[PDB]
Amino acid sequence: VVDPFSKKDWYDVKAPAMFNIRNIGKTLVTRTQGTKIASDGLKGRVFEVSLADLQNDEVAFRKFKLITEDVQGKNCLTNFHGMDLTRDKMCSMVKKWQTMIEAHVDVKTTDGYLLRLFCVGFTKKRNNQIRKTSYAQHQQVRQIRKKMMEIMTREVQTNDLKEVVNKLIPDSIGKDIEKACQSIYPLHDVFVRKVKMLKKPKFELGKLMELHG
Amino acid sequence: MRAKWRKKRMRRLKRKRRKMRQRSK
Amino acid sequence: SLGPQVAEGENVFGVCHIFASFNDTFVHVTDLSGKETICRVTGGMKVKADRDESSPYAAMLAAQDVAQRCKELGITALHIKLRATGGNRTKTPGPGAQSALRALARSGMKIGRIEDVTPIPSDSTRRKGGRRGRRL
Amino acid sequence: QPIKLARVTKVLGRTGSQGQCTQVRVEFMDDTSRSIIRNVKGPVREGDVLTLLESEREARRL
Amino acid sequence: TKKRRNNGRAKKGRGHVQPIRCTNCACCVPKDKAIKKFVIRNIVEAAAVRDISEVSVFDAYVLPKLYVKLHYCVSCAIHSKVVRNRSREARKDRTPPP
RNA sequence: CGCAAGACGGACCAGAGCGAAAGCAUUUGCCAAGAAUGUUUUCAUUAAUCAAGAACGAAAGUCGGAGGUUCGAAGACGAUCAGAUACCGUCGUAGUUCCGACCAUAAACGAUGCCGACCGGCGAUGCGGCGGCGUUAUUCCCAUGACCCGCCGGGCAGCUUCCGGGAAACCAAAGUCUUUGGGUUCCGGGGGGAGUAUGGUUGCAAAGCUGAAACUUAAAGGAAUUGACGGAAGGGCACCACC
RNA sequence: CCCAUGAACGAGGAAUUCCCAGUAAGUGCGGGUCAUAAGCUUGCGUUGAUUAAGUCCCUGCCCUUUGUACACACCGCCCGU
Repeated sequence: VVDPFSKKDWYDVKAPAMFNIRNIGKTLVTRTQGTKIASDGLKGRVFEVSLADLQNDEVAFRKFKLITEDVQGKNCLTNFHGMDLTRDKMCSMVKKWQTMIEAHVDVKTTDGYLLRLFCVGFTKKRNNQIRKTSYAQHQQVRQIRKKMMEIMTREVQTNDLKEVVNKLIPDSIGKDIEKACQSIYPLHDVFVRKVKMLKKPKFELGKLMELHG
Repeated sequence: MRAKWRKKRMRRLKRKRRKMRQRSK
Repeated sequence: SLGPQVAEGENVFGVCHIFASFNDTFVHVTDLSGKETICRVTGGMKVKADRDESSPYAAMLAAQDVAQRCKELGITALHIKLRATGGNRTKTPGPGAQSALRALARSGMKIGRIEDVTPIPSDSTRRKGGRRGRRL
Repeated sequence: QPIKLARVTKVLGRTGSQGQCTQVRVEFMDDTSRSIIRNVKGPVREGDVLTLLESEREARRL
Repeated sequence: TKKRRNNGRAKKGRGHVQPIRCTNCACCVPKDKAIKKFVIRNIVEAAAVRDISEVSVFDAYVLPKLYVKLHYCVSCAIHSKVVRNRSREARKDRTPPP
């Protein structure tokens, strides 16, 4: 005998300053009615945001998980929680008659963020190649995987969240692997396919307000 | 009669013969 | 039931998790999050007959009822997350998928980005039905 | 939605379970450069006008 | 009488491959034995792409595809008319139909 | 959103590789092993096949622990049906997973023992080596990768052929067979009875290996051809079909 | 033949037949039968349409490929208590 959506306040969602297009959308919460607080029950919502919505003019297939780390007031301030690939793109890349190569790196940034980057790579049929197969040797594959693991530790351990995400928005890690591995086996469709959030440090609001200018 | 189920019936029949020969020992 | 955003320019996006099994179809609009649901309707809610819970008509009625309840709370657009049963079972969306998606397009709503979110395993547990399978 | 008229420019085949429907290439005589394929009951020849109660369906070809 | 030279499967120097579960039934089929399709498919067929293009928020949005790999048992495949009985000469053609 | 446990390693994944076979598919490290190629290295007949004897041996099954996610014999229930101790469905114990011991069997198949020689062709492919215009990466060239073009050896195979063989299907081996002899092991002798009885032996058990006879019977069977039929696929026709 | 009596039947359930042009259907008249004789049949005109110029959906038939332990041939063959 009562409309439950009459008790909801539509709070706006803000992306950090490393993205061009600012606001993502809105998200309704219940008003602080008794013990439960809006802000406390709102502080763990994950937004799967296509990068073409979030950046002005980039590829659309990349997605960014964004948790509402803190709420200022009518503003869900978000922080990075994991890059992902649209399975449309991920499946599209995996075709027969070539070697799929993957490499995961359990890594830590300068500040207390622990990531789990997942690289992917596909051996390229050359311009003059008549042979259908286009496969790599097992030692060629694990030389590539060793390079992938080296390059991803190199481009995460030296810099912070904001700079590695500005390396994730282009294919700075993916294109560097694609360059470095030409001498081993020329592979073409080389991306970081997923980043996963494992540890964050104790929350500082000064750190998040530096992420939001 | 499938040759597998023939082999199953001959095993049960043997298993009853070993059960009935044992009771004189 | 008011999204207090500006009159014209800006759109109130949501996301509908369209779960199309072969023996039922769900149309489930949520907020950008997914954690706060706006409206949910299945096929078996609309049809008084157990055999055609997954029928494309049940999914059409479902999507129309959602898109009506969705326009009330002030949601203009929808992202889509199409889902099939998945796991060890079938990874094709059921016959209510295309009817429900077409229906809410026809029923006024705007369409953002579409993707499959089907639970595809690396390799799951042993699938139901025996060695010799589902004989009929 | 309005009730529109379309002219049969080509009668493609005979579809339907009992072959009871001509499948027809129709040209919209309002928007004179828009054409769709469309199922029709009864005897149809080239250059007779169909009354469409909606102009947004399109039949699946033979 | 030996009907197929390969024995209807594609192992020559193994003696065992892993069983896949048939997608239609749940039948356990040797991987090499199974009749495999790779269905790329647009999430909407023909009638709904007309509607999405008009009710899309975006500027000439290319629609996403749904990448299934179907594994069939021989019985499911023939019943569902994926494969088909052929003449003893025409059986030997390994060319996929156009 | 998380958290936990236990299974399993999709897509890449192939008439691809490796392994004596059973079998083997996430990453990284360690531990020993192995084929093939390369060799103007060494020993110098050390070999091939094998009664006895020995190692390994899918799944199921057994005994003692650890674990129990899913699936699931038995079981209970709901359906179908005339009945339905089936097929379908909801649950569901043993089991399925791990360690330690058994077990020793599979349509364990290539239904094709191993070693050796000889006898057409062609395109591929996997591994190693060798040679060759040219593109390409390390750019700063060297030499290595990625391709391309050939050669050689060994490998899984493939296509073609009046080698030749075969009852034929078919087979570069199932050929070199009445023009019959390269070496060697196992094994068959019409169909049943019967892999039964009985004795031995192995096993905790289930069962394994070895293994008859009386009696019974004119066929059982193999390949191929023509028909008929099909609840297999496709094509065509008819107001004694339909619309 | 005459007078008289004046029942059901208010367009037909499941199912099913025949038919595309002078056709269907309406309508009578001949022939066969016939001593007596048409609710039948076989012919003839007369009046004269609806719909369709298609398909393999149903029902049959015929193909081609396929499988077979069938061959007086699926009403076949055949297994166990």
